[PDB]
Amino acid sequence: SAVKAARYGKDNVRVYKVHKDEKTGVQTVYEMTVCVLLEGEIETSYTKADNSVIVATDSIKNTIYITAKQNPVTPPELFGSILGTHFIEKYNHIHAAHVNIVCHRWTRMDIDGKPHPHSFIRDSEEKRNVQVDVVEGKGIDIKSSLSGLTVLKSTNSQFWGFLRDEYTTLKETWDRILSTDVDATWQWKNFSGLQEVRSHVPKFDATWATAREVTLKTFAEDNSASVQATMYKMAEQILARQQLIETVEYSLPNKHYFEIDLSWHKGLQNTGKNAEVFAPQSDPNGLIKCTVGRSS
Amino acid sequence: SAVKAARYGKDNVRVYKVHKDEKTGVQTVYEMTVCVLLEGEIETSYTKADNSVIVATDSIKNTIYITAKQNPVTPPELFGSILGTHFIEKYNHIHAAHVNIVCHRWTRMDIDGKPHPHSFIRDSEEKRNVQVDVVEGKGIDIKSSLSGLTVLKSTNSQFWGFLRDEYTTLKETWDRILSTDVDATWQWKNFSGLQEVRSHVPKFDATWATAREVTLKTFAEDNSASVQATMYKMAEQILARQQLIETVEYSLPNKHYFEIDLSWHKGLQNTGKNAEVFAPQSDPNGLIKCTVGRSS
Amino acid sequence: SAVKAARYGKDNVRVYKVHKDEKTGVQTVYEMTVCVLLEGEIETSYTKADNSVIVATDSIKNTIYITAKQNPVTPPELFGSILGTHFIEKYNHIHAAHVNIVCHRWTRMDIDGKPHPHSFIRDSEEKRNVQVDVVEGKGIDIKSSLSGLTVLKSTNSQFWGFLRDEYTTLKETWDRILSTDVDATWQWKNFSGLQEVRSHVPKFDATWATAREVTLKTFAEDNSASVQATMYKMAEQILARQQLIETVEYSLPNKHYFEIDLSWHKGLQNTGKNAEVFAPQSDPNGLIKCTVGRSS
Amino acid sequence: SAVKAARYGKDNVRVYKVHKDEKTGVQTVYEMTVCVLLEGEIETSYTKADNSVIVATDSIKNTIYITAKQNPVTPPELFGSILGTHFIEKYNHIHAAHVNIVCHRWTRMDIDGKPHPHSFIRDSEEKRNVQVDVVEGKGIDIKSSLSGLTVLKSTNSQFWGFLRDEYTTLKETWDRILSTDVDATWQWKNFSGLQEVRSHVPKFDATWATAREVTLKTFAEDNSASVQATMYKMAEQILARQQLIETVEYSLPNKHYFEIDLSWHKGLQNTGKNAEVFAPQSDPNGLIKCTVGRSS
Ligand SMILES: O=c1[nH]c(=O)c2nn[nH]c2[nH]1
Ligand SMILES: O=c1[nH]c(=O)c2nn[nH]c2[nH]1
Ligand SMILES: O=c1[nH]c(=O)c2nn[nH]c2[nH]1
Ligand SMILES: O=c1[nH]c(=O)c2nn[nH]c2[nH]1
Ligand SMILES: [Kr]
Ligand SMILES: [Kr]
Ligand SMILES: [Kr]
Ligand SMILES: [Kr]
Ligand SMILES: [Kr]
Ligand SMILES: [Kr]
Ligand SMILES: [Kr]
Ligand SMILES: [Kr]
Ligand SMILES: [Kr]
Ligand SMILES: [Kr]
Ligand SMILES: [Kr]
Ligand SMILES: [Kr]
Ligand code: NA
Ligand code: NA
Ligand code: NA
Ligand code: NA
Repeated sequence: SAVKAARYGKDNVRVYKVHKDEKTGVQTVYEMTVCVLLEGEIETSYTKADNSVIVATDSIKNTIYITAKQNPVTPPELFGSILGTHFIEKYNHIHAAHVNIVCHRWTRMDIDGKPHPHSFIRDSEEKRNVQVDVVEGKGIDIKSSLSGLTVLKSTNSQFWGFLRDEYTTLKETWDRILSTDVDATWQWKNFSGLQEVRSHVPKFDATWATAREVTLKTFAEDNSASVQATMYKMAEQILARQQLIETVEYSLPNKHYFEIDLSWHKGLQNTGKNAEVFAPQSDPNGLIKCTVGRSS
Repeated sequence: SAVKAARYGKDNVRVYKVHKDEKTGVQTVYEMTVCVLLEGEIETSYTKADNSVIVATDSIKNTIYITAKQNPVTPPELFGSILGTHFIEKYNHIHAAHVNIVCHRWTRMDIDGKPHPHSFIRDSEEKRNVQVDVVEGKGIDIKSSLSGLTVLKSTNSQFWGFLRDEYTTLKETWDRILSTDVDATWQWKNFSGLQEVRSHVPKFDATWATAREVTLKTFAEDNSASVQATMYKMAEQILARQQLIETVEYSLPNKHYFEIDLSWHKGLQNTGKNAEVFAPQSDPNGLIKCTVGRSS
Repeated sequence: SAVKAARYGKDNVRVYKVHKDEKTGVQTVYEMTVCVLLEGEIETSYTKADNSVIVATDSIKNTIYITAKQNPVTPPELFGSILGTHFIEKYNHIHAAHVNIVCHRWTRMDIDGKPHPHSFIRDSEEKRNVQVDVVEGKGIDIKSSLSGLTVLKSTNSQFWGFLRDEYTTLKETWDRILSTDVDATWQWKNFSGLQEVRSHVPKFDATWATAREVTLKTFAEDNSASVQATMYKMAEQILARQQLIETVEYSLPNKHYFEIDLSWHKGLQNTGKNAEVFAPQSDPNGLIKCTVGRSS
Repeated sequence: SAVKAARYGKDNVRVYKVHKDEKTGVQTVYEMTVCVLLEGEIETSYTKADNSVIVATDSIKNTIYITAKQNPVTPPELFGSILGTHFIEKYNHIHAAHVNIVCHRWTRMDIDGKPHPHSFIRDSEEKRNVQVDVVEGKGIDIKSSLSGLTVLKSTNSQFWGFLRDEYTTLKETWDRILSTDVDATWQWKNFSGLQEVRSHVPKFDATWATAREVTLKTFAEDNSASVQATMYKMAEQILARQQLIETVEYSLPNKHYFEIDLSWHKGLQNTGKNAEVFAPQSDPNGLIKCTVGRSS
């Protein structure tokens, strides 16, 4: 036998950082969960009990905290790039660092219509994420995403004209509920290293904001033919707005809301145009995925 | 042996309802999870296999949907009261109905600064809940709550002057992080029946909004001596603002954010006044509870 | 305003303990999650910012670990009783201690048919729990439970003869699936204090084993008329077998498995006697509860 | 813009099947969760609102149930292969089917030492899984796995001789707790189609049983130098025992159990040889991964 692939490190490292403006009193907080996995000349830790090649996972955890102390933690694309670059530069035998960051929302509270200097609310479980792959001699591959953005529209969704055969029971509809949890990922052009990531820093927050705005406005305004057709419109608009993105990927559940026929009970009309009360379905769910890139 | 207590019914009944203004095109959505448990002369279903006394749980589920079709689902205090009253009135041998409702957030989207007529976002996992106990001959007992309201303040929290003995290691602090998930419950005066609940309908949404506003403003502005002292201030303000509330209860975790001593590493200063990077603790957590009522 | 009730402490305290027989090499592990909440003359921590009456939650956490070091952690009824008694005896102004323990399974591995001396498997998420209320001058109230015991039987469950009216759609059945997650609680006679709990120590493990055995054998062998009728049989048998139990409570979901009519597809027969493939329903679920005590 | 990748289908399809031996009365149950995602000439559903190329996700769900009615659901490698083959054969324009199956445990109950004919227990949340990729013209790629197998050993784990630099605080240890949740995957040789999968049917259950037995025995008996070194031993043994496996992958968290220094309290000794009480850590966790194949 031989090791064909290996990576190891620390997962689920919770990190908070505060910035304090001593002049204004305004404080700003950042909270994330971090995973760092390393690759390199480590096969003998697996095959020969050679721990000399292991940077302990506990040490990786200490390094995450030290890196957060000494560097900006925002945008997360930069933090990830700094952290991954640290490992491949510090350790000769470490050749790749895989950094995953989940950013948790801490939105400043408005109290009596004024932003509060040091109080925050978790206004949803929506996340901003990065996957940063720092590979010695191959640069830095960044995927940026938003996830857990839960939305519903009560009309202006349709689904008709699909294939009908002996496996088909679904009725065509010209007016349904559409609800999803948005997972949207944009894949950056390969960066040569940390300097090139630093040169694009303003683009990270701006592209996240664009992706979010395009997703919400497209969902709200598209008279949707299908999840497929609506998600493609979001992806093509994000690509048009950031030339430094190669691809946009959506992964969208179709969280079904079923009509309830109540006609058995006193002739109550609760279907088609009279549909008022629905049964949200926990499972199963449609799952629709696309990766969109630029045409030849 | 004998049955000392019994209740049975349907849990985890997901319900959506849409209101459509045909004149403006504006649609409004409501989504909840409902549990209805019945009590009454049902002991023989347990002791004698006598199913004649059972209103099937499936029938209870149908009744929830039919009730939502025929009645307002808001405020949830009213919906619960209607649903519970239905069971004790319809079935001679059913003497109590216990209705628990969790309301899920569907906040109207603003698109290009204008409220969208039929698109919604789940802006957090914060819930609005009710527990409605409809008891034949004893009226309607309502507890209203907000839950899952996750907040953090980065300063203006203290914890000193607590008991110190041979079990104590905790350092006194004059400046810490305070973060919690707010569970706040207000217990209404007993209502004689559904008519009295209907007579107070406007008070339900207003008291929820007051409870939420008092919680946020008190959390943000109190230079907190303890979770205990801050939560008591919230409870006393809500009681002062709604005479139809008998008690206010808070249940608050103290979600600890620990300082990280980095002085072992190149003399980095990250404690006390220099504390910037913290380790959020998933467990354990403080848990602080109060029920506040009006003084003799 | 005034404090009507208050309790505070530490929740989600994870504890592991190992016993090592130095003579045989056999090691035995115990793992739990502990919550301790205290009550007493603590209202001024809430009303006056008086932290002098607070035994810090951090100190409560230290005390749990110290208590586990100095005392047996099994049976959990004893551990809870020791821990709660410690707080009301040590602190004059603490008058009650509420101790909740969840015990996690670590079952010794059999390797090549021989019990391994120091290797363990989590053979399910079933828990053994206690709720121990130690109240100064009123003794020790213990509820013992098993929870998360997930079972299914594929026949020998029925449900017919229930009430049928204009809300009823459910078909009577003489052969269905029954599946549940068992939550069973036995309430002990009040104990005068820790000495009386110690005097009954062997009864705790034996009564848990009896409750589990009665639940499994009754579920497997009862040709069930209803969840109600089967759970009552379990409760009455446990009461008959331990005179030191006052009540037995079950809380049982009816985790529905729905037939799937496939007759629309090539006349496939998959209902009634031909039912082979079913759709397990995640929600809603029946919820059936009983408390059984001894007859007058 | 253009579609670079697309797949869509139904996720979280819960399926139960019962086998009834009419001669012995013995019933056997199977329960799974299924996801089927299709690929093919479907880009115009995304780009042109052309639903004619969509096999509705609802139809995919019906097909899963119909396939379970007409075919064995065990081993899951076979079921997945049948289901995926159905889609690429039935629909000319569908060129790949991605089938993921999670199998839930329903272990026959022993009542008074005899196997019960129709009663079952969920004896843990451990899963048996498959990922079956059926690709028109490229055959069937199967990954088989076990997951959620939670184990702990109380000694005979070590971790010393790792890299020590200015980021390192971890103490070397010659005797620690090791606990993990096992995720083990074996990748089969490519199969040409469904006939070749059928020709290997007995190997699927046998290889799962081998993987499980090797994992447990290796964990229990290895005096472990590291997670890395122990997992490699498991992988090399599974490869040696099934020539039809190309690779074995483990993904293992190191679920840390920390010593608790109690020496501040009455000089209690609870570290090193005297360590009895530990604090299980929920996060962070080490995460160790290997893919092992056969040497050149
Ligand atoms: O938007 C949709 N896409 C699909 O592919 C589909 N299948 N069923 N319903 C559906 N809705
Ligand atoms: O606000 C607090 N209350 C307490 O009771 C406590 N105990 N430790 N820390 C604490 N913080
Ligand atoms: O066992 C059952 N009890 C009930 O009360 C019930 N209601 N629907 N199905 C049921 N099954
Ligand atoms: O088994 C281990 N492997 C590692 O890579 C490691 N790092 N810290 N502790 C560890 N334990
Ligand atoms: Kr952070
Ligand atoms: Kr969408
Ligand atoms: Kr963008
Ligand atoms: Kr609703
Ligand atoms: Kr608070
Ligand atoms: Kr209020
Ligand atoms: Kr323990
Ligand atoms: Kr039961
Ligand atoms: Kr018992
Ligand atoms: Kr199945
Ligand atoms: Kr391991
Ligand atoms: Kr194997
Ligand atoms: Na390197
Ligand atoms: Na009645
Ligand atoms: Na006392
Ligand atoms: Na095809």
